Amino acid sequence: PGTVDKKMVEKCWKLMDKVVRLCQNPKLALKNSPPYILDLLPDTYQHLRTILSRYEGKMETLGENEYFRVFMENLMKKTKQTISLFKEGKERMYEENSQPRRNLTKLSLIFSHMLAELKGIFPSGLFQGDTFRITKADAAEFWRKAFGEKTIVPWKSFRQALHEVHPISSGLEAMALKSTIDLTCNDYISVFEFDIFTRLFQPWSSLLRNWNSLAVTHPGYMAFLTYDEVKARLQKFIHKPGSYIFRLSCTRLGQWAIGYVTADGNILQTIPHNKPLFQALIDGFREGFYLFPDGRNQNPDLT
Amino acid sequence: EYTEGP
Ligand code: NA
Repeated sequence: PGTVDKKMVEKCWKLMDKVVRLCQNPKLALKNSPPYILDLLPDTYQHLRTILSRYEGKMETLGENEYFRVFMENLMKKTKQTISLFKEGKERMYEENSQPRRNLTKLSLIFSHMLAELKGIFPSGLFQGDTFRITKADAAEFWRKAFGEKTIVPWKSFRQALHEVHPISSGLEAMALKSTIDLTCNDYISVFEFDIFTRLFQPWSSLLRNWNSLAVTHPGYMAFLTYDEVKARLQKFIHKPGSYIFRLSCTRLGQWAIGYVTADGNILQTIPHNKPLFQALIDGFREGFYLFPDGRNQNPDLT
Repeated sequence: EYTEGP
């Protein structure tokens, strides 16, 4: 992970520009719904402008900062990978269900996760990663004891530390845990990604049992899916009320979004409040709304 | 748009 000089940031901006131009293509018919890459990249630029302006006379400080060096490398990588996607996919980028178009939607989500992370570590343009407040007290002491005040750790280090408190049963389960928590897809775990993961899969005391029941063995769960993709996916079940899927909210990171088909032909999405996801799924089953995960006749039991 | 839980 290299040192960041102003000249590098101007180089990401030129590429981010290149992506915007590609994504302004009328053939894509991109909707405005979150995550919206034509807003996310201008807003990332603007927040990078803000960080830079708070470190006039202190660039040597900013460029040595580890989180920021990793962030900018991943931003170069992701931007370049988006430009390559357009090059290699060509007219398949405009075919609604094509794999290349799906890859663009997942990148759109990753760009959204990167911005939220960048704003959580640099609110107001100054680094505050070493004072980041983890949300679950439980989870908070785990990170302090293992990593002190570090903002970002390599996946391997995170994995080994977690294993000592919450044993991971296998290599394959470890790589599925990775795919879940590593929202920015950069093989590091930030304290912000750790806060998100432990909010979603609380209580910490049964962390990995929760994540196994809700994501690993649950056909309802949908990794890296957007609001629109959830609506389109449930469309094939419009005539099967009680069909439902659930995922991470893009705009409210740390909270769950449940999509379901109603008896009167609506596809609605809801974010549960003052109620863990477990309980909302159990009650939804009892009350008739959440019956058929991904349209399947059989529903996990969560008692 | 997110709506209230059922
Ligand atoms: Na990450």
